[PDB]
Amino acid sequence: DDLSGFKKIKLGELELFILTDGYIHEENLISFAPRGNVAELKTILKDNFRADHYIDMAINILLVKTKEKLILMDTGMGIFADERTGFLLKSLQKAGFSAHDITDIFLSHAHPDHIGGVVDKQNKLVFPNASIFISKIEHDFWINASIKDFNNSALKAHPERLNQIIPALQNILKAIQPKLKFYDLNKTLYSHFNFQLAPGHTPGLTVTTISSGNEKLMYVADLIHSDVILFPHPDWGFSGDTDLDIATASRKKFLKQLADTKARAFTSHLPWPGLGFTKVKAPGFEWIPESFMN
Ligand SMILES: CCCCCC(=O)N[C@@H](CCO)C(=O)O
Ligand SMILES: [Zn+2]
Ligand SMILES: [Zn+2]
Repeated sequence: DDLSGFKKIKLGELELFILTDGYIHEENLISFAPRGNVAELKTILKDNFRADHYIDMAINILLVKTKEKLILMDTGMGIFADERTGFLLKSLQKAGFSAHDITDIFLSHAHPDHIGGVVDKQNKLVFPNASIFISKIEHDFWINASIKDFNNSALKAHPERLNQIIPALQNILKAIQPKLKFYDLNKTLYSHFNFQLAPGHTPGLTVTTISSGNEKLMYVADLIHSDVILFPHPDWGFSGDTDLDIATASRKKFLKQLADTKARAFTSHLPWPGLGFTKVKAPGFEWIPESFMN
């Protein structure tokens, strides 16, 4: 029952470690893709030799070691964990690190499966030496969030879970205020990191490019939640998108860019280790997972 694990890669002179928090087992395929066709969805799963009665979403986290810094990109379910999640720290330890080694956390967005790990059940910081970065748009959205904000979300069907989650997120944002930093979209951070917004999934979802010399890796976080469904059908959307239309536009924008530039991406929820390339297959895309020897 040990779902912890890691994979070391190199990006130029940088050492990167892919970590897992575990996974999400989603059995509601009707709601998975709000603008999709569930019959067609299930057929796509079967055609790729996947189970057709659930989708498993990974929780892949990126650890970047630079000469001066140790950066964690997202933190998993943490205080929201169930039996299948909350394995980040075990994975970090397997990779050879501990929580106090982390100098900076970059939050792609404030959803529970990304921000849950920044605090423990005593509401103390899990990574006591770490600055925690978030986009100001993302931070301010959740501070001010209310039901009307989800008018173009499938989530509006579910007020029960919104009234549970939103206060919890606000409380986490309150707790991390002493370490809280906001991304600067105009500057390179720590020589290797550049940030841009990809709104829709949440209003301030942030996509991070890691660069070393001419080598680049783009962490697209929750831009897309299924390799075999939402690449060919980006307009089918995802249950957790705050605004389905805006999320679809961001999804098409960055997938198109990855394809056009033949650039490698790292993803939060695609199958392990979440690394791969994107091709245009009009009017959609295809994910080509990276191949490894171990
Ligand atoms: C108040 C927002 C709650 C939605 C959280 C969410 O969609 N989390 C996961 C999906 C978990 O089902 C994700 O976006 O990847
Ligand atoms: Zn999310
Ligand atoms: Zn997520």
